[PDB]
Amino acid sequence: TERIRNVALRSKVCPAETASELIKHGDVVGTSGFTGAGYPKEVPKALAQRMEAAHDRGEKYQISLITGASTGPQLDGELAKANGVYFRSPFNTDATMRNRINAGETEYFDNHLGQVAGRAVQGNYGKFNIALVEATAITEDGGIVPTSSVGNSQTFLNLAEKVIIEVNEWQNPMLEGIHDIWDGNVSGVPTRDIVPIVRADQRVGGPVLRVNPDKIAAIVRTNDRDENAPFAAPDETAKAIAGYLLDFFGHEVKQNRLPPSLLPLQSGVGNVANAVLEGLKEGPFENLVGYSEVIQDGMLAMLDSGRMRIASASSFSLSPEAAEEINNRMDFFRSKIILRQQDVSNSPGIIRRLGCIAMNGMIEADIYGNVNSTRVMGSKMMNGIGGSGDFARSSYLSIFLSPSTAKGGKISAIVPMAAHVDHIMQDAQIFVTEQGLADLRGLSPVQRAREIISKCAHPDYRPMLQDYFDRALKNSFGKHTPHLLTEALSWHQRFIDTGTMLPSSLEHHHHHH
Amino acid sequence: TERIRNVALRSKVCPAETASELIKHGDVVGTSGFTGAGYPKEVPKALAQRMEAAHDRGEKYQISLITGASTGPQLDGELAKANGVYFRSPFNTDATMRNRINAGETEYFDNHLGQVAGRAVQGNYGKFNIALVEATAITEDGGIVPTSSVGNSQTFLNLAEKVIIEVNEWQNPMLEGIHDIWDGNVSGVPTRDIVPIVRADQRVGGPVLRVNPDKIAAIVRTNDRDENAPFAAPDETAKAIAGYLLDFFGHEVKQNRLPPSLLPLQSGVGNVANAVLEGLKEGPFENLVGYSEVIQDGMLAMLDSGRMRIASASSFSLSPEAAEEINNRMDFFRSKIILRQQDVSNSPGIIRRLGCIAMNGMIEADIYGNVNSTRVMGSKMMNGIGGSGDFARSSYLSIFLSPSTAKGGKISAIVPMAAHVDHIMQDAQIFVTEQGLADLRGLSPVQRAREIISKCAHPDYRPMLQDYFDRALKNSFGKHTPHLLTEALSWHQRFIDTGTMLPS
Ligand SMILES: *SCCNC(=O)CCNC(=O)[C@H](O)C(C)(C)COP(=O)(O)OP(=O)(O)OC[C@H]1O[C@@H](n2cnc3c(N)ncnc32)[C@H](O)[C@@H]1OP(=O)(O)O
Ligand SMILES: CC(C)(COP(=O)(O)OP(=O)(O)OC[C@H]1O[C@@H](n2cnc3c(N)ncnc32)[C@H](O)[C@@H]1OP(=O)(O)O)[C@@H](O)C(=O)NCCC(=O)NCCS
Ligand SMILES: [Cl-]
Ligand SMILES: [Cl-]
Ligand SMILES: [Cl-]
Ligand SMILES: [Cl-]
Repeated sequence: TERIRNVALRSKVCPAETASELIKHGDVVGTSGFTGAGYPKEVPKALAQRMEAAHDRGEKYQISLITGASTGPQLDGELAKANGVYFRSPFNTDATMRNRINAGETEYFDNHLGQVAGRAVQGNYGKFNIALVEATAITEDGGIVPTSSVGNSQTFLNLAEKVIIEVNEWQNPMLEGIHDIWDGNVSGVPTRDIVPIVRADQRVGGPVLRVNPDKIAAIVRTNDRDENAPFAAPDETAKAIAGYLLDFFGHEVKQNRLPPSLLPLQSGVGNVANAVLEGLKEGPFENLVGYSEVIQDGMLAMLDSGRMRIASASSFSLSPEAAEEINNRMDFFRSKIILRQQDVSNSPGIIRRLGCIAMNGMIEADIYGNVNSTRVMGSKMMNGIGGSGDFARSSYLSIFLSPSTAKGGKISAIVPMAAHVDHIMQDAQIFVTEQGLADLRGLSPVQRAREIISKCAHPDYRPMLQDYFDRALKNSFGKHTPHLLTEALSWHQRFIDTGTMLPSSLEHHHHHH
Repeated sequence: TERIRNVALRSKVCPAETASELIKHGDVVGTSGFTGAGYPKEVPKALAQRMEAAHDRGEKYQISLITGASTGPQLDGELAKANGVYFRSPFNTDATMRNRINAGETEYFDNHLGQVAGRAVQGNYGKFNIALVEATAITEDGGIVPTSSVGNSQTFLNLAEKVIIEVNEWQNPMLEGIHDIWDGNVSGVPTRDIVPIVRADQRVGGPVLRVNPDKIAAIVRTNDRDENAPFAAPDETAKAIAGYLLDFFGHEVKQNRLPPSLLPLQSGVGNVANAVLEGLKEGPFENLVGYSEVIQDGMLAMLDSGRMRIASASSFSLSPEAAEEINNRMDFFRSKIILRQQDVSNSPGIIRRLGCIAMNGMIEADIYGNVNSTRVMGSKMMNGIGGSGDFARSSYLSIFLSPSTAKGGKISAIVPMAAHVDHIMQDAQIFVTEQGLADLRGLSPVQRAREIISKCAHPDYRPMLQDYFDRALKNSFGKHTPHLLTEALSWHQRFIDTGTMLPS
C-alpha cells in the first residue's frame, strides 16, 4: 500500500544523499526521535559521510542537533563518529556522542524534556533551518503521520525553514491513529492555552503533524529499524528494589493514601523499571493507568492482561521481541496507547493534576536526599536530566530507585554530598535500593539522613556515612544541613584517584575506630 | 464596627490563654501568616508562656508548626524562645527560630510554597489538630475574612480537627473583598480541577474562607501589629542591578521577544527587588501586570502611578510608610490587588500559562549557574526556598539577581561550586549583579561559565574563578562540567577558616 497518499508531495521524493545536501554547515536541525524510537535514519547516515569527506579536505561541516530525546546509531552515532555536531540538546544515550560531549567536542545542554519545545519557540537554540522527521505515512491532505514517537516534531515542523520527511516502511501502517497531536498553544507565545487533559486516556487533538507543504523540500523513502534495546532481565538487585516499592504501594493502599488502582504511573526503562512493571502485573492492584514518557515491554504486558487500562507516553521503548509483538497486534494495542507531544506528556500542569507517581533512576543521592541524575564525579555526562525533573517536581509522589552501589561495589550510590544536583531534596520523597526503602515525607534534612543511611545505604558504606554525618553534626558551620566541606567530595576524589570509594586501612579513617 | 457579624459565633469568644489550652503537646498546628503578614499573634504568645512553664516543671510541650510562609516575633519568635517547636515548615525569617533551626533544636523543611497545601492534604505533616487563623471579620453567614495574607489558611481550616480564630481589630476592615478564595480542587485528592485563570486579573472565587462553625473551638479578640518591611532605599549596587535588568527588558522588547507591557511579573522581596520595582515605576513599560507571591512597596507605587494595572499575590509585605499609604486609600488599592491562596499564586500550571517573568534573589551561584537560595556554606539556613522554585522552573524567563559579593567583599557570590543547590542550571537563564548581566540561553555549561565569570563576578574574584575553571578544564574527570573536586568547596572552607574568601 502506498504510504504517500497526497499525490502532489510525491514529486518531492528523492534519494537520502540528495536530501542530506539541503543541510548546510552551521544549520540548526530539529529531528524526530525519542528513546531510540522514530528518529530519522538514512539522511543522517548520508550527512555523516559527506561531513567526514569535507573534514578530510579541511572543510568545516557541523550542525546543531535538537531532538525529542535520545536517538540511535544512525543519527547520534553516525554524526558523532563524523565529529559533525557542534551543539546537541536535550538528551542523548549514544556512546560516541557521549564521548564527544565529555571531550568538549560537542557542546551540550540537557533541558527539561517538557520545556524543550517552549525554549525552541523562544529562540534559545537559534533559528531552525531544517526539520527532519520520520513518518509512517503522509495523508491525502498532506498530514504527516509520525512513527514510534511524537517528541518535539510538531514544534520543529512549525519553526524550521525547510522540512525533510523520511517515510519509513519498516514502521507499521497501523500506527496511524495512535498519536494525539494538538494544535493548541502549549509551548508558544504567552498567554498559553489551558491544556485540558483531565484523564490519561483523553485525546485532545488529531492523528497528524501539520506542516505547510511548501516547506517540504525533500521526502525520502526508507526501510530501517529503530534501536530496540535488548530486554534487561531483572537481576536480584532489581527484584529486591521492586519488592520494597510494591510493598510500599500496598501499604499506602491499606492506609487509604492511594486507591487500589494507584495513580497514573511514570516509569523508566531498564532492569529496575522492568522489575517494577513485572511486580505491578502480579500485585494486588487493578485498573492501572500509565502517564509517562515511554511505553516499555512490561507496559504492553499489562495492557494485554487488562491490569493496565491505558498508557500515555511520547514514545515507545521496546525490545526487539516486544516490537514484534506490537507489530503483529497493532490493531489491539493502538486502542490502548496514546502517543503525545512531549510538551504534553511532560507538562507539569497535567502531571500534577493527574497526580502521577514518578519513579526514576539516579546516579547517586547524598545523605540529605539531593539527587544526581547526570554527572558522574560532577563533571562527566551520562545521559541527561530528561523528563526526570518534569515528573519529580510535579508528581504526587516522587520516588528514586537505584542499586545502593555502582561499579561492582566500588562506588556508593549514597554519598556525603552529591557531586552534581539535578533534583533537590524538595523534589524527592521516597528512596529505594536493594537494602530497603526510605520514606522521607515531612522530614527535615537531618531526619532524611537518618532514614537514607539506615534504610538505603549499603553495609559496606553505612558506617562511613554515619561517621561523616556524626562529625558533621559536631563541626559543621550550621547544623541544619551538616557538612564537612573539607571532605564532602572526598569520596569522589578517592574514586578518581584509586578506582574505589572504599578507604585503605593503610591510612587513618574515622569509622575504623 | 462589630467584627463578629455572625451573632451565634460571638458566644465562642474567649481569652487567648484559654484558647491556647486547646493546643496539646505533639499537636500539628496550621496557621495563617505569609511574609510577616496575617499570622496569629496572641494565642501563640499565651502558648509560649505555658510551654516555658511546663518545661520548667519537666513536662514536654512542643508542636509542629506549619504556616503559609514567614510569620513574626509573636509567633515564630515567642515559640522559638520557649523552645516550643519540634518541627517547622515551610518558611521562616525570625532570628530566634532561625537560631533554633541552625542549632538542630527545631527540625525544619522548606517545601516549595505552592506545594505545601497539597502535601498537607496528603498527610505528610501528619493529622492537623489545630488551625489557628487570623481574621479581619466573621461575616453574618460565618465566612472568615482573611487579613493581610491568604497563604494556606483555607487548607488548614479544611484539615484541622479544631479551629481557633483570632479576630484582629488592628487589621483594616476594608481588607474585606480583596481576597479571592477558590472553591475548587487545587491541592486535594487527584484528579485535581483545572483552575480557570488565564489572566492575572481574573477573580475565580469569593471573599471568605469557609469553615464548618462546629469546628470553631475558640474565637479570640486581638489587637496587634504585623511585621513591616524596611523603609531602607536601594543603594548603588541595587540600582546598577536594576539598570542592567531594565536595559535587558528593553532589548528583549526591541527584538520582539517580549511584549511592550512585558509579561506578568514575579518579584521576591529585598533591596534588589525594590530597586528593580523602583526602576520599573518610571520605566518605559506601561500596563504592567504582577502575578507574584507578595505585594511590596514598589508595586503599590506602580499601581498608584498607573505603570502597573493590577497585582496578584498571596500576601503583603509593606514598609510602615507604605502601609499607612494603602490604609488611607484602601478603596483605590483594593480594586488593583487580588490576594489568592498560595497554592494558586504559586501554581506551576498557572505560572507557565501566563508566561511569568521570575526575578529572585540568591545567596550565591556557581560558575555553571546553579543557584543557592538558602544554605550558607551549605549548612546554615537563611530563610528557605520559598516560592523561588515554583516560579523559576515554571517561568517564561528565570532571572537571578544579587550583589557580586557579600559581607563587605569577604564573600564572592559567584563561586566554583555552590555549597548547596536550590535551582539547577536548567532553572536559571539570566544572572544580574552590579558588574553586569549574563544571558545563558542556549548555552552549554562551559559556555555558561564564560558568561557568568566575565559578566557577573566581582573583579576581586574573577581571576580566581577563571583560574579554577581553566585548571578544571585541563584536569577534570570529565570535561562537560569541569571541576576540581579537591578545591570546589575550598573558598567556602577558606571563609570558615579565615573569615574571607580572599587568599592571604
Ligand atoms: S516569593 C518567591 C521567592 N522566594 C525566595 O526567593 C526565598 C529565598 N530567597 C531569600 O531568602 C533572599 O532572596 C536571599 C537569597 C536571602 C537574598 O536576599 P536579598 O535580596 O535581600 O539580598 P541581601 O544582599 O540583602 O542579603 C540578605 C542576607 O543574606 C546574606 N547573604 C547574601 N548572600 C550571601 C552569601 N553569598 N554568603 C553569605 N551570606 C549572604 C546577607 O549577608 C544578608 O544577611 P544579613 O545578616 O541579614 O545582613
Ligand atoms: C541515572 C541513570 C543513568 C541510571 O540508569 P539505570 O539504567 O537506571 O541504572 P544503571 O545502574 O544501569 O546505571 C547506568 C549507568 O550509570 C552508571 N552509574 C549509575 N550510578 C552510578 C554512580 N553512583 N557512579 C558512577 N556511575 C554510575 C552505571 O555504571 C551505568 O553505566 P554503564 O552503562 O557504563 O554500565 C538513568 O536513570 C538516567 O539517565 N536518568 C536520567 C533520565 C531520566 O531519569 N528520565 C526520566 C523518565 S525515564
Ligand atoms: Cl494547563
Ligand atoms: Cl514533605
Ligand atoms: Cl490548572
Ligand atoms: Cl535554553
